[PDB]
Amino acid sequence: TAPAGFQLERVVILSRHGVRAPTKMTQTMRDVTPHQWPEWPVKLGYITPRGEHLISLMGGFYRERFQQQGLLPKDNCPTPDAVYVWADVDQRTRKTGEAFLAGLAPQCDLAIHHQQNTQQADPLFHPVKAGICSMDKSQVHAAVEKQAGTPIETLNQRYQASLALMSSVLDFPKSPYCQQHNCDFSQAMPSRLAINDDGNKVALEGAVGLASTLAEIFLLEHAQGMPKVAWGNIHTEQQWNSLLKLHNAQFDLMSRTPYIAKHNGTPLLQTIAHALGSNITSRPLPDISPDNKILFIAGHDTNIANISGMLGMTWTLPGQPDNTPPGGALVFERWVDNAGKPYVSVNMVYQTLAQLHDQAPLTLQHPAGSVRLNIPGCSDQTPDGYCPLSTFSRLVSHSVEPACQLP
Repeated sequence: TAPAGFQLERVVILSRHGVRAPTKMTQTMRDVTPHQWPEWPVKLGYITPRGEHLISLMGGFYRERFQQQGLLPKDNCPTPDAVYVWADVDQRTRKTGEAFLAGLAPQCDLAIHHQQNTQQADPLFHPVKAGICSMDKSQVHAAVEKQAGTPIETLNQRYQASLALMSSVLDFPKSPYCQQHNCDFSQAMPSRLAINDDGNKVALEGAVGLASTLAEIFLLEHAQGMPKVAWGNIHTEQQWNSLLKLHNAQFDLMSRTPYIAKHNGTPLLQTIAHALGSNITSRPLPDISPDNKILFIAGHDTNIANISGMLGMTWTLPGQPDNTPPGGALVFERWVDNAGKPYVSVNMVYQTLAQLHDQAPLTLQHPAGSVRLNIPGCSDQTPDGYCPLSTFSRLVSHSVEPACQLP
């Protein structure tokens, strides 16, 4: 528990959506294995009912935690002013918002907020897609190469054992892809950085990008509790970790790389900071009370990775091979000590892979996972993890791209 006299005043939760069906199932994805991909019970890209339940289990945890620390009421529904949800436009994030409220405040008549037009990107989450700002294609190449520490064309050489493992789990040698190109998974698909003319769309092509997607899909199959996960081929924790290493690397390159991170993460970073009490300007969330205690932002793994890259936070998650798992969230807390001095603390809160698979109840006695995070740039951050707000404010204002602020 926190230091003597310390009081939790305000929380900002940046959460990934819950377990979802694969966003897409391409021809390449089908061709790299002779096995058939399992059918999901929802449309591609939608949160599953189980994904919603899992999220509500996390909302239950947050309720108990925020009651303990004095921020929410014991028993009683919270006032509507106390809790606010802003979700991205997608079905998966809106339903994540809704499921959070059902767990945080069961049978309370609360509702989420989101952009009015859901058929257009919300610039808070995707400023680049929404046309707020754009990147330079050449600077993207250099930044990504800098982040990998090596030419991207050689990336697969950093991940030979992981790729080989993905190859056996797929039975890639006996796949259609290989009867159409006659076979090694790494050699067949060298890494490359591809960017469109606009510099508005960037992707890692080749084996590490493809395997990142596949590995996440296997993790989601497990979290969904599907009868067969990767066709029975993942047996050990070591194999999970080795598969998901591809996915975390892909995210580091495509979303943590600071040049990319700041173009995509600036609006959220500014919004978070402002909710925490920074004197920095930010586009207001509609209908939010000055008296708001809990701001829950329902977004994506790319958002968390963006914020991570901007603030330089890294972590690994005990029992959870995905660094940005379904329902995992960055939880920013505003604390004041007894002299009234405000600090920021940041945790990565998540469900372990076993908590997802077992749909485990999350309570103070049987909690969600949680990792206390260092902010390297905050040189006056205390050993117990508090970052003075005045320092946190400066840090943010130096990390943002001014061209990507929401005007």
